[PDB]
Amino acid sequence: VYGVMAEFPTPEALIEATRKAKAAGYTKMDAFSPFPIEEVIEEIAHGDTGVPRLVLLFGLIGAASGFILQYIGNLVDYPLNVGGRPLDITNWPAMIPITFESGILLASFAAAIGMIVLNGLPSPYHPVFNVPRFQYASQDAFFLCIEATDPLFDRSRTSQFLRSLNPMQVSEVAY
Amino acid sequence: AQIFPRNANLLSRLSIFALVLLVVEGILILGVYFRSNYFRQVNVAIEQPVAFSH
Amino acid sequence: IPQLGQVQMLGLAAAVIGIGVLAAGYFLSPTSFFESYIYGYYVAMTIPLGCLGFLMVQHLTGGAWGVTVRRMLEAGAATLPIMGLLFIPIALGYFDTYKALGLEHPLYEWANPEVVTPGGAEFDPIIAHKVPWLSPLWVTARIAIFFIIWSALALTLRAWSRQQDAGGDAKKLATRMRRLSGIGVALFVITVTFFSFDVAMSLDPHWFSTIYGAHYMANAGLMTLAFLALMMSRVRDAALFREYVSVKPIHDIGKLIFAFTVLWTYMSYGQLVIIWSGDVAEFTPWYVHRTQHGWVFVALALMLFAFALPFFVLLFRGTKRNLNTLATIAGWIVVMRFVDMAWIILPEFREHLWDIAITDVAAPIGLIGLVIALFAANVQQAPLLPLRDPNMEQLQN
Amino acid sequence: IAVVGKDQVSRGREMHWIRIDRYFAGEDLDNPSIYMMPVNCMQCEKAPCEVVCPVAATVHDYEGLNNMVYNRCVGTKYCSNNCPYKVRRFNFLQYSDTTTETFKLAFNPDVTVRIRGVMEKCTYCVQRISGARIAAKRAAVQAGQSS
Amino acid sequence: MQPEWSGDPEVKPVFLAVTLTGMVAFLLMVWLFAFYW
Amino acid sequence: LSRLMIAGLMVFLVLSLVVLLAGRL
Amino acid sequence: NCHRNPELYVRPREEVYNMDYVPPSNQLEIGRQLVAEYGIMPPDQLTNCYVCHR
Amino acid sequence: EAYLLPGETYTSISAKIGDVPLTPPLKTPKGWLAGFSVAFFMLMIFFVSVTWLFIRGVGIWGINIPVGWGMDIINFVWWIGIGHAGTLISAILLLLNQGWRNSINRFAEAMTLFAVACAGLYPILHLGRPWLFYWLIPYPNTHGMWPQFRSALAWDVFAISTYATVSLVFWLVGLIPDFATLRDRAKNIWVKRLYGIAALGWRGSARHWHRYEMASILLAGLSTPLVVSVHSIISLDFAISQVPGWQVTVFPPYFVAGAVFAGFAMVLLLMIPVRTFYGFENYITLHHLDVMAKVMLTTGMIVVYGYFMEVFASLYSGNEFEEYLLYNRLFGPSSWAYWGLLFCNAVAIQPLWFKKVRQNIPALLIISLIVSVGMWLERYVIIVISLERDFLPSSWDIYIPTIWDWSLYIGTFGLFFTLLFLFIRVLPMINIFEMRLFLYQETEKAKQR
Ligand SMILES: CCCCCCCCCCCCCCC(=O)OC(COC(=O)CCCCCCCCCCCC(C)C)COC(=O)CCCCCCCCCCCC(C)C
Ligand SMILES: CCCCCCCCCCCCCCC(=O)OC[C@H](COP(=O)(O)OCCN)OC(=O)CCCCCCCCCCCCCC
Ligand SMILES: CCCCCCCCCCCCCCCC(=O)OC[C@H](COP(=O)(O)OCCN)OC(=O)CCCCCCCCCCCCC
Ligand code: HEC
Ligand code: HEC
Ligand code: SF4
Ligand code: F3S
Repeated sequence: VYGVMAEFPTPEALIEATRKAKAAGYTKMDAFSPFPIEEVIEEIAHGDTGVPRLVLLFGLIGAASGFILQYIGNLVDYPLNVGGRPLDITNWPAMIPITFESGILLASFAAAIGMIVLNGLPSPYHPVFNVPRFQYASQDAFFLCIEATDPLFDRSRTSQFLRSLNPMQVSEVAY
Repeated sequence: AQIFPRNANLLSRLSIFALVLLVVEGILILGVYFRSNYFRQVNVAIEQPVAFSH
Repeated sequence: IPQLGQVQMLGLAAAVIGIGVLAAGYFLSPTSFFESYIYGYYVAMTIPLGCLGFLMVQHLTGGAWGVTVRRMLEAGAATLPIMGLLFIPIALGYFDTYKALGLEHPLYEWANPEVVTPGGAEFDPIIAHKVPWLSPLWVTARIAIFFIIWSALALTLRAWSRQQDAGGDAKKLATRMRRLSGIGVALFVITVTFFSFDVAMSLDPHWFSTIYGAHYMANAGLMTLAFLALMMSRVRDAALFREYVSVKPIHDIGKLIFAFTVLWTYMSYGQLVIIWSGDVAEFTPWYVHRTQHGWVFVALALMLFAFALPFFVLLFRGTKRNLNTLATIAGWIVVMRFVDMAWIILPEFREHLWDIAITDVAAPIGLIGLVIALFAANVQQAPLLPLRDPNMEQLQN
Repeated sequence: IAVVGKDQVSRGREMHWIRIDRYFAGEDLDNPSIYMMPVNCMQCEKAPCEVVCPVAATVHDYEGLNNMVYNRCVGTKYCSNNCPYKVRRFNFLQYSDTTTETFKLAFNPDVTVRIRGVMEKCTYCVQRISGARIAAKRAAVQAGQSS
Repeated sequence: MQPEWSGDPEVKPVFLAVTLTGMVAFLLMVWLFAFYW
Repeated sequence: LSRLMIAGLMVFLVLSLVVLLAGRL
Repeated sequence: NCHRNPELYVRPREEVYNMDYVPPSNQLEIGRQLVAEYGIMPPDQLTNCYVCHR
Repeated sequence: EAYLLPGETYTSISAKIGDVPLTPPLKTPKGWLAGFSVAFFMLMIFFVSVTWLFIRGVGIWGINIPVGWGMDIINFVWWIGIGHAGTLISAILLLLNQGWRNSINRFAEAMTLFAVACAGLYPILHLGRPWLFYWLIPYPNTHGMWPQFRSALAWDVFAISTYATVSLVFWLVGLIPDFATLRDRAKNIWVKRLYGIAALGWRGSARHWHRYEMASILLAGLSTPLVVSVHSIISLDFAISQVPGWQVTVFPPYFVAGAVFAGFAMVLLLMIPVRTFYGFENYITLHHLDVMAKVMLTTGMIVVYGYFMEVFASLYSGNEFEEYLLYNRLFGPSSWAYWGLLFCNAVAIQPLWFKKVRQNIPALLIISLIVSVGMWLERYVIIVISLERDFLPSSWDIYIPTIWDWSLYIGTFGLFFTLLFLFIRVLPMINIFEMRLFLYQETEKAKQR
């Protein structure tokens, strides 16, 4: 009930099927490949990924936090004359490295966690993997699944449209 | 679905949440222990050899 | 090509106007003209030296960007022999041509006899200690040797590329250029570092910086990359730049400009923190001169406009992919490079920000106009994007 | 200050806040002129040792005295490297005597007995300065002068 | 590209829960390290 | 699920308050 | 805390007098006046390391 | 020469690399057992050394009053510099779109993680009061005290900690697709669900790959400034000090170039045995070894340029201290380090210029070992020789290392190799994806000729 799986043999066949799809209006579909095809990707996944905005936001937040931390710690909370160095904003040298490191650290964590979260990655269980041959999908097997979310999705017609292409095995992936 | 039950999704998310809560709780317990009255011997009437009363 | 001729004409006009105002300044004061000329030569030299360095680096590491700008880099590198002739007036200043042409004292402190001779009226010992290395005959010989090495590498590489069009380009010629480039990159780095030390660091013999010269190479690289982006917008329509080009080379050059801007900032900050944190009297004066009498404002402007504004603007996929936006940033970076070098060279002589003469502005515009005119004359000698190249496949991806 | 053994002195670990140096510099060198110079912490207004200290164990004072706090020191040894006069001595091993009752009686109460892993340097006899400052303040308040 | 979870009743609730957890943690930490003494 | 997250947060809050009270007992 | 802000704790002598002394409502003004009168040094000096540690 | 030998299939790449891990425990090759036993014995030496260091103190080393920083800092810098090459391969080559990073990014990045793990112990071990390491880190305390933040050891704490976390997260993100292949081929219910939780139900698909590729590019972009900054900060501590040899402006870039140069020698030394022992000759070609040797030669020349700049600075200035620094380097009691340094990193790299020497596998191994020794000697020259003699002649003494710092050095080697052996036993040495993607890219290139 979740969708219909194509199980195409070669990435060129998957690309051709995806190109023949999206022309009949069959939106809300995905393709499963061992590696990024970069031709299937831009066909069905086109737009802003959303990671860079989080990366920029958290990197700037981290840099500002590091600078404010150094300022409050050593020029406001406890003012300590060390080597005659200034206690003002003219102490901006020897304050850059911590700012840079904090910015890089928070930007990297934002990138990684945002990639994991936006993909809804922590899903050990999925309606997929119910397909008998999806076990070999990470080792040389390519698939095309049209979700039930598609406005024009009916089990019989979707299966017949998939058979209009030549697939090794058309399956009905359920919940 | 191949090797995991349906509730594994919720279990994994709750495990991450509980791990973060446990780390925060451990930090809190350490801080409280090191700022406790028993550790620093505050408000504890130490018994004296001769029982002098101010 | 008509756009290229228009660029050549504009460069020629900038050159004649700049030389003419420089000549008027010379008549009022010869000393002011010579000090301005040293700064003008140092800023102008960056485009040819940068073009040679990028050409050799691209031969060593094949890239789509390298194939796209290879002919333009060759034309800029080819102007190096004429640049050597331009060094001759600076040589006259530090030789016995002083006491003539109106110069009260020699252009360089080491050149002055009293400072380097025992029993001299000033007799500064540190300058006297370096007298054999810092002497007019030795300085001229080393700069001339560097010019011969630069001219031979640039002319030989250009000749092999022209030969590539005629025949035997599948492995022959391309391998030969790659081999000459590999030995050349080591020679280029050593020659440029010593050229920077002799021309600029020797203005004040009391101060020396090991990182100096590497910073000039980063400054030269940013100036040439910004110049390449400005030229590419002008030659975007040229037929060979129509069926053989894509957004990918423009995007790669934009990423390189961003990397060079951050690299230059890192080298400048690294020198500042080491000198500031290690408060030794020997290295403190250079920073003191550049933070006094209004020089601090120029340093703040470089920190904000030269580094933060480009870094934020080029932090986006767009504004590097788009040629027009890359050109507007590239023109701004070139203006900032002129300000950065003025801050590096002018405080040695002016001593005050308001003391800057019209000649100081005139010499860089006039010399760089000559450079642009020669570059546009050379680039029309041969077709762009050499069709016969085993790397032409990177442009077709 | 602790007494290190001959083996520790052989390894150049002797702990002396004040040292006298003989330079023996003269023509001939078979009949040289002996020069004796006493060397102790210079209490530099701008101190390189303070700038390189990560935990801020060494910081300056309102009067101008360099302050070395043994409790704060984590033992990094960066400060000794950046001291030009090399007047800083580190407790590499437990030099102080803890098992001898007579030596314990000898130790002065005003100055702390340092443990292993802390740096030591001349403190301009801070205990004497602190006692004088406390006494002067006490006398001023009793008089009411606040001088 | 929409997030995978876009169009879900649970999205606002989970975001809210995460924010509330965070605020509670922050206040408690702040109290212990600043005001408990 | 939000309900389980809130329940865990409440349990953690109760534990933290008990620990805080134990310190000043 | 008190070496830095001594105007919230300073009293008009009589410190050994039975500690039945209660600080007045206008403790801030009296504390500032007593700090000025007794000549208590500012936090620039009272927070130095060799004040406590030696 | 090509970076991929022909005759490869997506199934073959999954089977070949997949077979190394997932082999039954009783079927472990004997060479692995021998190497792991040697590494474990050196780890026991490490444990004994650390225990006696904690019991007795930092006084068991050869450090003294003038030379407060001995072989501990030298080994710290050496280990932290080993990890630059793998970070370069993982990030800079990803940005540069170079196609030889696919077969060697996993092993090199694992080397970076393990080298950072080894080098992170030295800041705590050399500390003199090692249990008070947390004082450098900002932390809520009843004292109200703060780290100085103007010293370079405070910067070191932020650089190393950020470097370790970013390298670990980037390595784990790369492993997530590989874990998915392993769980599918595990063939045991308990072996599955261990790779599967790590995989996080990867279910590789479009709209997961698009975000994954963008995140990898962003992480690679952030890492390149990070690694340069880490080594520059590990150079700033010497540069910030007023010691004559230590305060050199060219230190930050020169140190970065030295780290890549030392790391590439270590990667060549360890990668060649792994390539020969398993059937990885197709994945790692002679062209990979030749290009890596050229990168090592390029960074070695920058190190030689750094030497030339230092010598020119010594001769240029009229300071007595720079001149005596040069004299002590050349004709001092520790001149052996300088002469060995000049031999190892200048004379040995000159054969690399010739193509035949780079092609020869034995020649590369001998040069890589000489470079690794020479880099250690360079750190020794920079630190110990400069510290030995200073402004005041009366405070001059010689540094003589003891046996315990050597014991720590071999112990760190043993820990490093133990971690490598467990990595190669449990996880795949070569990225399974990005290698079949490389095959896809190569086949497409053939179609467009
Ligand atoms: C003296 C201090 C030096 C500071 C160095 C600063 C430069 C390092 C920047 C990191 C890479 C960002 C790439 C963004 C990206 O992925 O761009 C894509 C296009 O994608 C987008 O449209 C936007 C992506 C979001 C970017 C947000 C980044 C967060 C903000 C940065 C916070 C920094 C910290 C310090 C607070 C295409 O662009 C690329 O990927 C090109 C990458 C080029 C690598 C540049 C290498 C830097 C070299 C200089 C480093 C010097 C040393 C001293 C650190
Ligand atoms: C090691 C530390 C510092 C690195 C400094 C340089 C910054 C590197 C990051 C910027 C990357 C720019 C974007 C990518 C690009 O345009 O280059 C890719 C280029 C072409 O690759 P194709 O697309 O054609 O694919 C071919 C294979 N399919 O690849 C290259 O050839 C690399 C370009 C040359 C790199 C120039 C850097 C030189 C570093 C100079 C250091 C000077 C030090 C002075 C002290
Ligand atoms: C101001 C002007 C600019 C001057 C710049 C001077 C400094 C330039 C240094 C460049 C060093 C390059 C070393 C040579 C690397 C090499 O051999 O290239 C190999 C490759 C891959 O290409 P392929 O497959 O072999 O063949 C291409 C033709 N088909 O190209 C590369 O550049 C990537 C290799 C890795 C780069 C190593 C250099 C990194 C230097 C870091 C140290 C920087 C010090 C600050
Ligand atoms: C000058 C900036 C300093 C520094 C570097 C330190 N202090 Fe103090 N200190 C004081 C008191 C009463 C204590 C005891 C705290 C307790 O018992 O809980 C301390 C303790 C410290 C420590 C802790 C040492 C340890 O091993 O735990 C440290 C690191 C420390 N101090 C550093 C009292 C004072 C002062 C009273 C006026 C002031 C001033 C200082 N200390 C100043 C400093
Ligand atoms: C408020 C009730 C205080 C508490 C809590 C502590 N101290 Fe204090 N201290 C206080 C005053 C009003 C003064 C007088 C300052 C002056 O300049 O006259 C002091 C002074 C000291 C001093 C002497 C200062 C000097 O310059 O020598 C010392 C050594 C001192 N205080 C120590 C000290 C310690 C160790 C404390 C914690 C146990 C402490 N004081 C608390 C007021 C208060
Ligand atoms: S320890 Fe050395 S550097 Fe520090 S104040 Fe004393 S003499 Fe100066
Ligand atoms: S660097 Fe600082 S940590 Fe101690 S040994 Fe020196 S005072």
